[PDB]
Amino acid sequence: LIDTHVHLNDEQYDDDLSEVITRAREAGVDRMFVVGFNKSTIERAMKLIDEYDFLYGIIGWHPVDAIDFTEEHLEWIESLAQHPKVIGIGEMGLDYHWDKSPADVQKEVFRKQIALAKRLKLPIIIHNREATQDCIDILLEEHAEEVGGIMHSFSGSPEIADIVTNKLNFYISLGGPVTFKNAKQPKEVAKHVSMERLLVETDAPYLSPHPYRGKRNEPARVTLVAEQIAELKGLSYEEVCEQTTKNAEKLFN
Ligand code: NI
Ligand code: NI
Repeated sequence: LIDTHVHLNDEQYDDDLSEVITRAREAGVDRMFVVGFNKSTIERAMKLIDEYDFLYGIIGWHPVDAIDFTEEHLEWIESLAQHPKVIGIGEMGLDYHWDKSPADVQKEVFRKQIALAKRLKLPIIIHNREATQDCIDILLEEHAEEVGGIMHSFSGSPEIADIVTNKLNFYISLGGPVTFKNAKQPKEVAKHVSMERLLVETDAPYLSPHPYRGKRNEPARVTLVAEQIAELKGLSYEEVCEQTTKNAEKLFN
C-alpha cells in the first residue's frame, strides 16, 4: 500500500515525524510520496527523500502561492527534478477558495508547470479546489494527456471523472472524504471509476478519515481509505492494495 500524496514536510510533524513514519510503516504503508509545493516545503521534501529510502518526492508550485512563482523558482525546480527520487511534478492546479493569488496568475503558473513536466518527461499531480471546469479546460488545451498524472483527492463528479480517465489518461486519487457519510460524491466516484484508474492518499495532515475526523491526519490512516474503497466496490482489501499499488508503480515506476 502506498500513500501517493502526503505532506510529511508540514510544520505539524516537526516534533514527531519519525514516529508518524514508523506507525505508517507498521500498518502496511510501504511507500509515501511527499509533496513540496513551496520554497520551504520543497527544501524539506528533498531532505526527507534523501533521508528515507521508501520516501519519494513530488515537487511543483501550489496554485494558492502562484503569485510567488518566479523564473528562478522554475529553473530551481527543474534541476532539482533530476533527483532519481523525484517522480512527479506537483501539487499544481487551481484553487479559488483563497485569494492570495488571482485566478489569472494561477492559470499562467499552471500552464508553465505543465510545460515543465513535458520537458522533464514526468507525470503531474493536480490540485483542484472549486475550480473543476477551469482546471480540466487547461489540462485539455495544454495537452496534459502527453505526460499523464493524478487528479489528487478528486473533489468532482463521475462525469468529470470519465473526462479525466477517458480523454486524459489520468488516474484519480481518493483520501479521507471517501469515508465521510453525508458527502456522497467521493463514494459515488469511488464506485464509478475503474479500479485500474484509482490510487489512495491521505494528503495528511489534512482531512482525516472516519473515525478520526477533526484530528490531524497521518499516513497510516490511508489503510482506512483503502478499506472503504474495498467495501464500496465489493472487492477485497488485499485486492485494493495490490491494484492501487500496481497503478502507482505504472504511473511513476
Ligand atoms: Ni491538496
Ligand atoms: Ni496536498
